[PDB]
Amino acid sequence: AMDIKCGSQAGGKLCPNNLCCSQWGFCGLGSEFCGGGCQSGACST
Repeated sequence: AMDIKCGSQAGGKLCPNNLCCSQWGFCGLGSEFCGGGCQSGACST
């Protein structure tokens, strides 16, 4: 599956597209990526 990483896991790199960097460092959207612990991208906080 798609498994590109970013954030704390990548040592402070962003997603290539505007995706939410999850808790686990992977890019995506919705409550599973942006919903709490969102490191970079389309995050609320």
